[PDB]
Amino acid sequence: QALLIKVPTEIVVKVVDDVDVAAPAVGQVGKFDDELYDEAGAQIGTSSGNFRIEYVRPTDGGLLTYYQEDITLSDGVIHAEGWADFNDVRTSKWVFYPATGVSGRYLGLTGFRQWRMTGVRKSAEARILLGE
Amino acid sequence: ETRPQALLIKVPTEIVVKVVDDVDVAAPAVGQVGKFDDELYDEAGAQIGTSSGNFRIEYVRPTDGGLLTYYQEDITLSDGVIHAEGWADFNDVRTSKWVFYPATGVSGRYLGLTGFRQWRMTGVRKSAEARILLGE
Ligand SMILES: C=C1OC(=O)C(C(=O)[C@H](C)C[C@H](C)C(=O)/C=C\CCCCC)=C1OC
Ligand SMILES: C=C1OC(=O)C(C(=O)[C@H](C)C[C@H](C)C(=O)/C=C\CCCCC)=C1OC
Repeated sequence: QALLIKVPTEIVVKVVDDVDVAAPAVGQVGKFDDELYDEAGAQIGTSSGNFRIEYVRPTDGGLLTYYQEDITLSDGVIHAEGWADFNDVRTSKWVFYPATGVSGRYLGLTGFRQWRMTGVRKSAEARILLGE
Repeated sequence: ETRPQALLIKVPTEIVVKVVDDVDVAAPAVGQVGKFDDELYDEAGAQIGTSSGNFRIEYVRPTDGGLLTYYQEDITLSDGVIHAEGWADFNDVRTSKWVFYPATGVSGRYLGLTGFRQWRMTGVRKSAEARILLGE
């Protein structure tokens, strides 16, 4: 009924970007490819995605970025896309956005992709929380 | 099950029992607000809780003209309280699409759980469908 996939290690195996991490700006973009590891560190899949910093939120100066990604797990695909504050990304805080099970065991399931950067341009901790 | 890792609460009928608002649903604008009181029902038509909440339309997103709206509510289920708050696009609210924002268990069964509150309007100023999805 409800499923939690905890991913303590997510590795960024390639990223192409013109993001200035110390000073991000609207218009900056990234395309990335990740590998995902379970709680005892075997491979559970890959993600491929991109993002774009889109606007400055006037309430807090947030640098609102749109992410879109396909997470190919070993027992089904999951699509995730939505908004994140890049000021949270770069200060190692958690972000999240909707995820939709696209096939396999994940057919029918919807919920949320969560992650926090543990290593600039290199690693993240992630969760995938799903229900039916 | 003891100490589930993940937990889904399905709310197929959420009735808005009381709403006070100055929102023009046909042409919404920044500064408009509502306060709402809801009753939550399971698949069997039993009442599982209530919600007390408010919202404010805060800003216009330059991307798409989205009307970004900040929600906040206290959801009292019969077995504990969940707080939830965050951003939703009022264009989605009014065209009956799903919206969501973070949720945090505050007491009872939900203490120490976090996840998301999600809902879709099924009738403006009348009713919605909803899900609370939590993890530990
Ligand atoms: C899922 C990721 O969301 C990210 O933002 C990110 C990145 O690494 C960017 C592609 C590079 C950019 C310069 C950056 O933000 C760097 C640090 C974040 C590290 C990982 C965060 C998940 C992602 O993975 C590639
Ligand atoms: C879960 C709800 O979150 C809402 O925003 C809402 C409402 O009904 C508003 C309080 C009134 C506003 C004028 C409106 O848009 C009315 C309907 C929205 C969708 C229908 C119910 C979700 C909620 O329930 C009270």
